[PDB]
Amino acid sequence: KPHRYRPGTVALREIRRYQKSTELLIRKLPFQRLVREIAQDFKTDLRFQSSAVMALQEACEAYLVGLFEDTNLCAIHAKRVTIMPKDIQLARRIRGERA
Amino acid sequence: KPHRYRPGTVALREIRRYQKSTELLIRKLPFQRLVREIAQDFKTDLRFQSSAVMALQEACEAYLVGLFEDTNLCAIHAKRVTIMPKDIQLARRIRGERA
Amino acid sequence: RKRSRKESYSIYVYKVLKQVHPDTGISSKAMGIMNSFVNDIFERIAGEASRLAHYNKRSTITSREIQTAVRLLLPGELAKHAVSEGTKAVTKYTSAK
Amino acid sequence: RSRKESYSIYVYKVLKQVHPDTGISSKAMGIMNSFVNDIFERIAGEASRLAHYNKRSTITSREIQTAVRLLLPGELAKHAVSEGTKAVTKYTSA
Amino acid sequence: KAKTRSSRAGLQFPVGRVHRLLRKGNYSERVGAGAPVYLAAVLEYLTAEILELAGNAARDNKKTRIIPRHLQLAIRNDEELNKLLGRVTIAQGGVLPNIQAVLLPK
Amino acid sequence: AKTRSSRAGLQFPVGRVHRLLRKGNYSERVGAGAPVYLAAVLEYLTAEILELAGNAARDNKKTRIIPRHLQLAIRNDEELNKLLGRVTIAQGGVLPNIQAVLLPK
Amino acid sequence: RHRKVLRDNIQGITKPAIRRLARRGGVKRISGLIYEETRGVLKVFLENVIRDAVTYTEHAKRKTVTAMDVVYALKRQGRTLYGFGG
Amino acid sequence: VLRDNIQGITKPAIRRLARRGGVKRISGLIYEETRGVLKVFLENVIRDAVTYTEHAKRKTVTAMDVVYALKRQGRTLYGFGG
DNA sequence: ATCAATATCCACCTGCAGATACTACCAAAAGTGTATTTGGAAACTGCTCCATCAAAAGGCATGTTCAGCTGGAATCCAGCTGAACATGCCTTTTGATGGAGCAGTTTCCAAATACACTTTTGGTAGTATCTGCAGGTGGATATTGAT
DNA sequence: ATCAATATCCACCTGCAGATACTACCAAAAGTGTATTTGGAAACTGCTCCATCAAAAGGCATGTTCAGCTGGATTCCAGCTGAACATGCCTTTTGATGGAGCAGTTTCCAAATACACTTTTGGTAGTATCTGCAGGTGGATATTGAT
Ligand SMILES: [Mn+2]
Ligand SMILES: [Mn+2]
Ligand SMILES: [Mn+2]
Ligand SMILES: [Mn+2]
Ligand SMILES: [Mn+2]
Ligand SMILES: [Mn+2]
Ligand SMILES: [Mn+2]
Ligand SMILES: [Mn+2]
Ligand SMILES: [Mn+2]
Ligand SMILES: [Mn+2]
Ligand SMILES: [Mn+2]
Ligand SMILES: [Mn+2]
Ligand SMILES: [Mn+2]
Ligand SMILES: [Mn+2]
Repeated sequence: KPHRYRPGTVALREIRRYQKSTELLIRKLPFQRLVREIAQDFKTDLRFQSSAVMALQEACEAYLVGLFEDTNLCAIHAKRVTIMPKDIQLARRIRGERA
Repeated sequence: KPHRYRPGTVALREIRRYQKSTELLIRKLPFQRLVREIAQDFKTDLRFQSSAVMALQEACEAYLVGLFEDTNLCAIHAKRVTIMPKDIQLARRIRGERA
Repeated sequence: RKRSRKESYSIYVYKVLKQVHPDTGISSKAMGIMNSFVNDIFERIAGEASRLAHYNKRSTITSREIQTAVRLLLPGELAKHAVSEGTKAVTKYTSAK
Repeated sequence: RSRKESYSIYVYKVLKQVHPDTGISSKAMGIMNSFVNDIFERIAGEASRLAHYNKRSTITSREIQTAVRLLLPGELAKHAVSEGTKAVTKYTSA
Repeated sequence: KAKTRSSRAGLQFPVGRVHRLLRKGNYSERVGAGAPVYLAAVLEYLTAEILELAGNAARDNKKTRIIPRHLQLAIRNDEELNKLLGRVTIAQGGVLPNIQAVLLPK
Repeated sequence: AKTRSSRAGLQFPVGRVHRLLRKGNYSERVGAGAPVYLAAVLEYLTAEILELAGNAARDNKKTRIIPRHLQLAIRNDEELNKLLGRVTIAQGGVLPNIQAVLLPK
Repeated sequence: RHRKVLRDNIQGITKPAIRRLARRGGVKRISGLIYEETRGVLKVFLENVIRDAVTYTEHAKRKTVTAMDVVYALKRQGRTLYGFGG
Repeated sequence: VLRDNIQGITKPAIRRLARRGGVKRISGLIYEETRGVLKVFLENVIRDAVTYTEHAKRKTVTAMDVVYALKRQGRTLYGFGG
């Protein structure tokens, strides 16, 4: 009796939903901690303008979304609908990020 | 029975042979004809230094060879050993040369 | 103490906006995008003109370098329309004084 | 006529230091020339941006050094920075 | 009474400022008087082109104020602007709706 | 009269590097040490490539470095290969490399 | 005083955050190993940009990374960003 | 015979380029696909080279014209000047 | 097909963040005018090297046959991954506060540019000798593929 | 396993193209020295905004259950593409030969820089008032999935 959408229906609903909006998808405070942690390992006692953190998050999300598009094409090329580590790796190799 | 190598054996021999060498693989004069024809569509009555045509053939062969490597990775990704149009197209799309 | 002047293209972007879409506004973040865009293209054209002069042993960037830089940098139709607007502005400018 | 400057005699000088019994063909010399010109441009260009970003009108060895760090991968940068500092120290003490 | 170089060229974009930016930018030893006129005009024109398409996207979304999203739709839906800005990221621009056909249900 | 190069311990021409920085329109002013530092970096990078390329020549039983040797030296070196990742060496060819899945049996 | 030690913050890039990004990228179905793969790729990307940004900060003799430090770092890696002072 | 110039880029030559690219097996449709790709590459580079020629008020495309064009296209080439 | 559960649409609303408006103010920007300097266009010309020609010669492209083996279609199923749920943590939001450090102003000298003059050197052009290695040989042996 | 057909490799040899060593000539370039100028470090410090704290709350992460349907494995076979070989077409060679036009030199003027002075303007700041649209609600329409 309880209602269930079929597997994939909600996933497509989610694609439409996030492709329509522009808001950042990674939580703000956890992203900022990651930035501070990495920076601190390069150089202690750094401070960050808040806009510097936002510019990193905008760039990071744009990179990843763009990477997932390429990854998706690699999966589909192999006649799959499911993206795997090897799709990401082929995308990065052809991009020349690890060529 | 007369002698025959299995399909693929001679292909692998050729790979080893051309990866060993550095000579240009397109014939010079037909390449030269192609270049002058394309350039004629931008500006008529042009002349070329001989080194200009050679620089174009070096760049063009290096580009195609590099492209064939990426194309080959795309075929292998889809569990084939035969490169196809869709492999070239995927490689060029992920490189950002198109689509 | 006075915090020094930060120049931008905002009032000019805004004027051009009112020419093409008289009743359309623009947010400050969109204006930030537009300002980045103009600086970006400025530098790309100026850089290409710089190289072009240097390649030809010229010490002067004239409207001719700008024009060739525009043709190298912009795709098809944009280049055509930019070139005509550029040429028109220069001929109008010299026809005066 | 005219003169065409290149880095050929200095590349060759360095070749004899590292491999005294090794020669180099003219085509390979051309490649070395392209290499040196390319890296010159990359470093000068980055140093140029650095000075401009910081509202400075002068490119000093400090701009060349930050540029080297930005452009060269890890170990190449370390050794280049070392060689750079070494040459500026020695030049100063003379 | 003094006319601005912009008015003299028939331009909205600032010729004087563009000329000053060319000189301070160390692009060359000298800058001809036509150079910043031509450059200011090209920049103006590209600005016009983007604002035209961005205001249409705003209108298409029933908005009167252009936001970065409208700038991104305008750029990515226009083949030539997409090419010119192909390695550019527009903050808060998002992406074009686009679902690969093979992913749709049968 | 003693050259700035000899003064700095370099084979690469300091005076020329200085003149190229000025004429290049990189900035209004060039400090004295900048061409010295830059000349040193270029000499060192040149030394590193010729070292590896000479080795490549000797490994191919040759005594004269040709373009092929420069390519072998650069592509086999992780850092040089990265620095020159978007560069084409004329007459260099490619590294021997066959994907394992294409090997017989 | 000093702040608590920072560690393991890559895990703050959660599985649903990564799923959301994949959805914006048009992805319908996602293997279980994608999440750790994505974290590694993100960390490399962040490290590279932050490394260049901090290098700009230091050259300016500042102790505060600015938005322009980031913009300049993104520019030189061919990830030009509009909207933060370009 | 009256053949196009792009058709003078032969199947065996394309085969050899693929072999240097590590390719073992080739679909019959690859050859036309490659010619189209080759032509777009040449058009893109030659257009820029000729734009440098014209700017210099020359009638001769030089090696440096080609080298500058390859560089701005992100295909930097060593060995022909610059 | 019917029908039910749920998402999606759109109209309507209200709060407010953020856009707009206006005056005051001012340093820098921009323009006008005059004097002085010079980049590079223009015309002419020498000499590099590009186009074209003939003219074999053989290397290599093309067409054809035959079949090995690859790509793709079809079929099965184990279990990965998506959907839905319960639970409750920790991000978000709001606001305040100390004070790090960025940035603004002014001072001042080490190091820059600018010439003039002198010395050196890299690029050059002939001219002559030299040599690393491509390409050809033979003959050993490794590889491949048929039994 | 054997065995034959080719490919591949090693040693050696020799012609020559391209590398070397030589003298000599010379403009440009690099060094040296002096006089002048100024960029930007140092000092001081105003004032933005960054780190951090608190405190409440609900949006959203986490962890689990369940089973739909995906990916991976297997089998199969039609037909495409590799290998081999017979032709003969056209690329390659090279060597000479006009002559286009690149590039060097000289001339000289429109247009550049430099500078003094005056006017204009865009940026900031200070408050004070509109206004587009985010986000909430409710109810009608659309979509999906079971039967
Ligand atoms: Mn740490
Ligand atoms: Mn002159
Ligand atoms: Mn059969
Ligand atoms: Mn198969
Ligand atoms: Mn303090
Ligand atoms: Mn000499
Ligand atoms: Mn041999
Ligand atoms: Mn000063
Ligand atoms: Mn929980
Ligand atoms: Mn089951
Ligand atoms: Mn399936
Ligand atoms: Mn003539
Ligand atoms: Mn005003
Ligand atoms: Mn709404």
